[PDB]
Amino acid sequence: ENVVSAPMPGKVLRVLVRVGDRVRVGQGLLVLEAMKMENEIPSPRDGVVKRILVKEGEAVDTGQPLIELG
Repeated sequence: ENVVSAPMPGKVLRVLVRVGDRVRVGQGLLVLEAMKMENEIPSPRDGVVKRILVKEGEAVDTGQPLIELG
């Protein structure tokens, strides 16, 4: 069980998972608007989504917890 944090500042455009979802390493967890780019933030490992820490439309800062895996 670990925490996925924002790699840079940006706005959450969409959360691609729901609590309880099984995720694969490298699979997209959410999309972050930043570096004039749309960046798909991956899961660092296979696992289950335990908690979603941000909402779509919300601004986040570097290092901010976004998803907690079980």
